Amino acid sequence: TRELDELMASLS
Amino acid sequence: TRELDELMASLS
Amino acid sequence: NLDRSNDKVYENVTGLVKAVIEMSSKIQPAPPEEYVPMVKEVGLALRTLLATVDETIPLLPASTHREIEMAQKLLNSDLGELINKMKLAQQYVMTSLQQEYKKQMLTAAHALAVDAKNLLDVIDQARLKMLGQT
Amino acid sequence: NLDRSNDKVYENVTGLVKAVIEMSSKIQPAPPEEYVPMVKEVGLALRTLLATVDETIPLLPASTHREIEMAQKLLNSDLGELINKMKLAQQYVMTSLQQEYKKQMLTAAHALAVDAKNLLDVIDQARLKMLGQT
Repeated sequence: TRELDELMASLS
Repeated sequence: TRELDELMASLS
Repeated sequence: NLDRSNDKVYENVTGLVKAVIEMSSKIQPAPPEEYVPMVKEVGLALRTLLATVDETIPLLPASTHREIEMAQKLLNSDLGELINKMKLAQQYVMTSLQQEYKKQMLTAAHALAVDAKNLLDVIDQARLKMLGQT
Repeated sequence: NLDRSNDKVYENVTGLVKAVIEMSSKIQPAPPEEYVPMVKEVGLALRTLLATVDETIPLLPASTHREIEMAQKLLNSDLGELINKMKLAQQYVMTSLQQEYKKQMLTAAHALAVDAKNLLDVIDQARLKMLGQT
């Protein structure tokens, strides 16, 4: 979920 | 080169 | 004519072109007509997620089935809204209204990713309950 | 905590999120700061192409070595120009000049893909000569 959060953080 | 031309045609 | 099966030059040139095209599609905004396939992809990936969840529900405590069932319904709903705004945006292509319809599109899409992540969270918490965490 | 090795729910949610993100990056223009990595990718793929070509030259008629050597030099040049316009564009981020610098970027990138395709064409014609076509 750290890699999934790199993504969730990409949408700001 | 038909698939490469789908691409070359993508840049118009 | 030529067989490209192990034609590395042809492979490396396709790769350089693909990279120039990801770069340009990302720097640039897409022609409304070019985002139906994109929304189609989103639809597929959601349909697959919902199928998988459908097959996981039975192994998790009944105490949780409904919260998950609601998170599923909301995802289908968000795809609802996203398809809407997409059609509106194709409609107003080239007009002064096109921009506001991309933005309502990104908002709908973004809401779907946030609600998909929430679906993981409910399901992990149900997984942590069956597995028996302290 | 949780092991995601065969966690299909986690896999399918990462996929739905990734698809929402390709869709949004493609609908939207990228923040100048987010295109260094993109230009970096273009650079790598070209560096790989040029290496491969370097190792193919010796097997093709000397009659063609120079035309190919020139097509290689031009590709390096186009990456030259593309890196230039990229730096200019980061420089003018948020100003009235930012737009014109994206466009000179796309033009440089596009010129590179066209000249990469021309490189394939010279090399295929040299391949057709060694193989002995009529």
